[PDB]
Amino acid sequence: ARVAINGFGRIGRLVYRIIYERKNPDIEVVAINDLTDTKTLAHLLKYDSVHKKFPGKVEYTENSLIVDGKEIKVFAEPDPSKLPWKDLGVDFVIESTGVFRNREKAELHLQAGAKKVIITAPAKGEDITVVIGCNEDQLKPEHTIISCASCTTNSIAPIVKVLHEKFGIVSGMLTTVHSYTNDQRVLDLPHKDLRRARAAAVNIIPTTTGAAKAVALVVPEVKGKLDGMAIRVPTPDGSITDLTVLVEKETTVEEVNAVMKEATEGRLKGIIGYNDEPIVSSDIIGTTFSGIFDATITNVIGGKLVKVASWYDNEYGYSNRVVDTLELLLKM
Amino acid sequence: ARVAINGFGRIGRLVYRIIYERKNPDIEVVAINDLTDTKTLAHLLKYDSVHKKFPGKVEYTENSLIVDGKEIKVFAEPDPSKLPWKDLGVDFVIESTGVFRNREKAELHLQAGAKKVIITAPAKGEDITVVIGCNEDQLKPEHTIISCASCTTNSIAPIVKVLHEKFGIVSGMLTTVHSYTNDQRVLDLPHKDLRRARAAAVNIIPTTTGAAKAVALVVPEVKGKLDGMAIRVPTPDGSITDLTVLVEKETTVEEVNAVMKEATEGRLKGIIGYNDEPIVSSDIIGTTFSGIFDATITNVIGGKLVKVASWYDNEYGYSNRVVDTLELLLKM
Amino acid sequence: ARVAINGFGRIGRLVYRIIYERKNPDIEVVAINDLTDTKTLAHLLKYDSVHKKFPGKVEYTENSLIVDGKEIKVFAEPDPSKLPWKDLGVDFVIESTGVFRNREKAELHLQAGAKKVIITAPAKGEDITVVIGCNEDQLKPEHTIISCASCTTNSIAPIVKVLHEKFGIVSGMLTTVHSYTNDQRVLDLPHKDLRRARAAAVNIIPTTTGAAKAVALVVPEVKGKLDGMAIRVPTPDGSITDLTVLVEKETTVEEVNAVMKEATEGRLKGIIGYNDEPIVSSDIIGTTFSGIFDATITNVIGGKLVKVASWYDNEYGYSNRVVDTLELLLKM
Amino acid sequence: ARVAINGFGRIGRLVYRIIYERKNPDIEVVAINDLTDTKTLAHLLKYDSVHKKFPGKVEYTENSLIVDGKEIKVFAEPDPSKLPWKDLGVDFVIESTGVFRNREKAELHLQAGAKKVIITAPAKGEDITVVIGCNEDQLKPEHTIISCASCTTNSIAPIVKVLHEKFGIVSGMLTTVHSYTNDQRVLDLPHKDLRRARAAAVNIIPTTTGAAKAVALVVPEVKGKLDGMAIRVPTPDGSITDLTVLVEKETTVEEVNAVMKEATEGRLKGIIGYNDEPIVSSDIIGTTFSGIFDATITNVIGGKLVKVASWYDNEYGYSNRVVDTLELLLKM
Ligand SMILES: NC(=O)c1ccc[n+]([C@@H]2O[C@H](COP(=O)([O-])OP(=O)(O)OC[C@H]3O[C@@H](n4cnc5c(N)ncnc54)[C@H](O)[C@@H]3O)[C@@H](O)[C@H]2O)c1
Ligand SMILES: NC(=O)c1ccc[n+]([C@@H]2O[C@H](COP(=O)([O-])OP(=O)(O)OC[C@H]3O[C@@H](n4cnc5c(N)ncnc54)[C@H](O)[C@@H]3O)[C@@H](O)[C@H]2O)c1
Ligand SMILES: NC(=O)c1ccc[n+]([C@@H]2O[C@H](COP(=O)([O-])OP(=O)(O)OC[C@H]3O[C@@H](n4cnc5c(N)ncnc54)[C@H](O)[C@@H]3O)[C@@H](O)[C@H]2O)c1
Ligand SMILES: NC(=O)c1ccc[n+]([C@@H]2O[C@H](COP(=O)([O-])OP(=O)(O)OC[C@H]3O[C@@H](n4cnc5c(N)ncnc54)[C@H](O)[C@@H]3O)[C@@H](O)[C@H]2O)c1
Repeated sequence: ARVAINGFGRIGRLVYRIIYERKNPDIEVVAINDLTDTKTLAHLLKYDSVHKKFPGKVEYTENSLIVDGKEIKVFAEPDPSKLPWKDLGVDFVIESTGVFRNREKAELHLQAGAKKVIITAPAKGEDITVVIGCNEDQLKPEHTIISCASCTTNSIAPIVKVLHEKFGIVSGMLTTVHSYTNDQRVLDLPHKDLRRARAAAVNIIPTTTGAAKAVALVVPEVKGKLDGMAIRVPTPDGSITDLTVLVEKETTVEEVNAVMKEATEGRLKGIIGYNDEPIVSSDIIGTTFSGIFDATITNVIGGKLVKVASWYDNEYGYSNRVVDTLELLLKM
Repeated sequence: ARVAINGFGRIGRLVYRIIYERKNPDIEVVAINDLTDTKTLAHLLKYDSVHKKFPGKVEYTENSLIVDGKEIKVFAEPDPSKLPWKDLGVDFVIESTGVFRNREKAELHLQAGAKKVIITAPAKGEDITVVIGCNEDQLKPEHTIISCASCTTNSIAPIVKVLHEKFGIVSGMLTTVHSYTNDQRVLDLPHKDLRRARAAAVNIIPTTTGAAKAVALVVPEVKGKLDGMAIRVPTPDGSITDLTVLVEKETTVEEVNAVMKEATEGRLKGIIGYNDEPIVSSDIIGTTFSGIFDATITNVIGGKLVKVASWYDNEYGYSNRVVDTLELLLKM
Repeated sequence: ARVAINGFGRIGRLVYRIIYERKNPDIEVVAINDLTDTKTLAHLLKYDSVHKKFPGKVEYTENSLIVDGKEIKVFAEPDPSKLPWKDLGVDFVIESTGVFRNREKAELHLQAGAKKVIITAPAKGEDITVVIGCNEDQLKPEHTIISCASCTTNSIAPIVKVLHEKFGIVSGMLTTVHSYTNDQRVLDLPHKDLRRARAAAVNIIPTTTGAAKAVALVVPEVKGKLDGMAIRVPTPDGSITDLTVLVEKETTVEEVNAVMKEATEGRLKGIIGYNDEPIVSSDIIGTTFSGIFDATITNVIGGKLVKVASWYDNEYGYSNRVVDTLELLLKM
Repeated sequence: ARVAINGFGRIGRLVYRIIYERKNPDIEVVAINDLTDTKTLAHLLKYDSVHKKFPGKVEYTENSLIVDGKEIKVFAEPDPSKLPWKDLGVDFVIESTGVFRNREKAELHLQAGAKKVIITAPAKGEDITVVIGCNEDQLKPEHTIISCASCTTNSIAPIVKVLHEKFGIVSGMLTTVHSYTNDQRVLDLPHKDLRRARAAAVNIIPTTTGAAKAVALVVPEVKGKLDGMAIRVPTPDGSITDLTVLVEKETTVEEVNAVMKEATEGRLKGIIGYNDEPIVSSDIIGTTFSGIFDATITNVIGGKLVKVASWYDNEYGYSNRVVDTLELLLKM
């Protein structure tokens, strides 16, 4: 399968690295599109402020990138419809710019010639939002516009599902203490959200989270029961979802932790990790899990109010899931 | 009343500034004790990384500080019992070192000659823990060892009280996204708490909060119902308490916000502020409130699960309360 | 005189706050143009992450800001030629967008009807670059497109003049340890400068400084003898210029300091401050000086190689100079 | 040879991790002494905020660390004279506590039974200060109390030697933009140095550097010609030395670079690296070099005033040199 990445930013670049690291024979990234030159994309791929140096040899010509001797065409076409997908024989497009999340816009890749599109964020009018650990068995070959939801949703949806199935979720609220992203501002600058307009590394910033409504999409049984928010803090990568749910059946920290441990060893293996050590955010950077269930934080008040917490590398854990979904598509 | 400050650190210094700013005729700070020289204390009082320059003229001799022409004796006596309180005619001592929180240790000031001691943190074996907005009408002249609780407790106890009185609190959990303090570490260094041992400005650090058990002390009706934790983040000052409570009577965001607004205008006036603007942490630095109720964050799920959030300048808001308590003592 | 501010960003906003504080009757700010709406501009004017809350009352309508009952029209015109300067009766325009630095662009404001334009950055094709303390006396009424140079130039040029005057300059190099700005990035993102493309708050970033060339524009005598670079670091505001200069006359630390103190009490009074206390960056935020000579850093080796440093609030010290220049055009 | 590490801090821990990575058979680390317990030392060895997880398996008993099945005894003896070096058969001790820098203190390890002591900082009364790339050939078997100087000295001294060699040095000044360290403070707290007393992560802090004097210890020829200072900034690791030097011979940027590249491919191979890409601090974390010559910063004005810069991972580049010195004593 020939793959194309639209938007070689934080997610687009890490998705490429992961693909390069996996060495899957059936996945060939043939093109990369952004709004800049090959020199700049080469440099940004090579050096990373959070994730260290790219393992491979990176070179560039005026029109392409050369990674370990393989040439990848680079374009700077802000309009997806102008992209030579059809000509390049492009099968799947990873939509990671952040601006083409509506079905109408994403559809432009299919018009330009690609078969399926994966939007690396919550979407509007998509065929399906797939969160591995929740509903990847609903994906069908007829789905062309696919969404992988947000990082916070992947960090907690699989956990919400097991808690619901074991104790029954009545009401619930999550708060994600999240690192800043390129959607924020260095210093106070205009932005649609007046809080995200404020200096990123200087403030504790309450704002919104895609997880709020996305979880109900993958775990329908919980629709209308959960809500949430985000508090962006001065860390460049690494987050933690703090979930408080009112459950139906009585429990204990001991039991909640045991069911989770079971899950991470089984159905959730490699998706949700299990931790019982006093770790901090810098310790989870580079992990591939969608979330790491922190057993040292589990708490129950009155047998029914329970707090559970999930750590996650918002950039890396998520990109891994994007590549998994891409592999899912190789099976149809 | 002649007052003495033991521990001229972040809290000790701000308490002095506030006292200096209030210009209360009946409060004379006659001594300051620490573990350093007058030159260093003079400099630290004068320049502050978070709160700006001290308004007054500060000078120093080998044995004292001279603020606007008034001399304040300075000692470097690590043992409170050796302090010349009796001789100096010291009435009230502000215990702000952080190491004399047990009744036995605090009692040393009374042995050295002072009448009453105010511990600026949760205490052990104290006569009374007073949180203004919750139980300042329990303070009696027979109380010599007084505690003002922690900053997080003052940020939320007054709010917890009104919520309980209006809707009835069943179960509840709070999480405080808190700035780092001098109890943490610049870079990974030994500490009793393995998470607080980690680099302060580089990590999202879950840890403990004094508010967890201190709230039940001032609002007895809620004993055994609330629990909580802290997540220290890379900001030098400014915090927010995120409380999620299961309430008895059905409500709405509209109602919860209205009762709070009423309170801030009444009984809680000047203690708990009310906000409905999209502010961030840097905007609350320098406020005197114990907490600022953020109306833009209030949320209710299923008429009974409610989230309320309180902002606070953990250094300044709290020191103001310490001075208020000191004034309370002038009335007996 | 009627004034308009083009680009209500960090500088644009600070210039206005200063104009408002000075209460100069001969200055009426009648228009403000940016690229966003009034609600956003009102919120950004009211709250600041570094400089705290605006002293006045701020309201807004669909097309104007109302500060203390006075109305300022607000436009969102990215093309200066389409601005109604002629109709608004705009005499002077403060060009602080950062994108209209060459004469061809700056002129669009004149074409639109304004009389004089002050660019808050180095320019190309300007009639004069004026650095108060260096060449303000070269300002002629015929000057129509004026530049105030950059903040680093203003922090060190007046000092360079004096030093050259007293000991004669042979060669010199300056390095400014500079707070980050909005020209930088939150996380690794494309930028012309590949170093400024990197995560601003987590890297020590070598880059360029507009003072490398501009110093000679205002102190012609040192033309071809200086050069410099910048090192952007993780602070939101506050910078320091480290100048190492090879002088002609034999000196001593004492004489350089004495010569500078002399200057700051006379000719450079209110422009360059004098310091001899061990202060750090947070201590100089809010200062009106262009630079604060730090006597504690002065060093001379071989009686001829001298080091001097100048602290400065890159946003606020500079904006005061922008407003000073504006006041100069008032007497013409 | 049996080795003991006194002070398992940033350097102590890194020196050990390197020893462990090199797998040198002639080096057996048999003891580790600090001021805390095994559980804390084990946790701090395992997780690192800057350098990531330890590669091996770490366990602990009440009095020892067990790494990959090997046991290291752990002591908590603040007085080196009371350490059982004689009984443990300790040949060499790595003195990394930062408090036993003078000969009188360092000797307590010899009194306790060790043969040779390597201090990881500038010292007083040492037999020799050795900077590999400068004077390692002056190390004699008779040397018993050795110093590896400071990280800044190691980053620039080898370069100073070469430059002096090729163009002759007349005068020079260095300024290192340095990451903060554990000698600093989280928030304003007493310290000998009134500037280092300030909040480490929120200020640009001028302070001292051990390279101001030490460079001459290893390059005697430049004795009395250099001086320097430090500027501590809000980064956890990564530093850069900015050297402005007045040379004797007329040069050009090209020749200085060529001369340095030459050196790094030969004599300084593996000690000083060569760089010509636009890298930032985060890019040099994890490097083994003492300094990385940055060709993109080299500048010469007047054919004689030259600027050169050297990047370095102050913790890790230095520790590799500490272990290299240790390996040198092996051939004696
Ligand atoms: N950063 C995270 O933690 C994270 C995690 C999960 C999902 N996401 C989502 O993935 C998407 C990408 O976010 P990011 O953090 O990588 O952002 P980013 O801003 O670093 O990357 C956006 C990239 O796309 C490019 N781009 C923008 N418009 C373009 C256009 N019209 N055509 C082609 N290229 C264009 C930009 O130049 C940039 O390089 C967003 O929707 C985001 O919400 C981000
Ligand atoms: N910082 C906050 O947000 C905050 C808020 C509320 C309460 N508190 C509490 O107030 C107390 C002080 O904390 P802080 O943040 O001001 O800390 P700090 O570490 O800045 O201040 C402690 C000061 O006391 C001095 N000291 C320590 N031991 C001494 C001794 N034996 N005798 C005399 N002086 C000694 C230290 O030199 C230092 O100057 C702590 O219990 C803390 O928990 C802190
Ligand atoms: N920040 C400092 O320390 C500093 C100091 C001295 C000078 N300057 C200079 O001042 C200028 C502005 O700097 P800043 O730091 O305030 O930047 P900034 O990005 O905060 O502000 C730029 C503002 O102008 C607006 N703008 C951009 N394009 C526009 C257009 N076409 N029409 C109208 N408005 C538009 C943007 O929305 C933004 O609000 C730059 O030239 C900069 O080099 C900055
Ligand atoms: N951090 C760097 O970049 C760097 C680089 C080169 C050299 N150094 C030098 O290395 C030394 C250690 O520096 P660090 O940054 O690792 O500091 P640090 O504070 O992390 O480590 C010091 C360690 O030694 C322990 N210690 C203190 N007193 C002790 C005693 N009496 N007995 C036994 N152990 C004790 C402390 O518990 C701590 O773990 C200092 O001299 C420093 O100047 C630091």
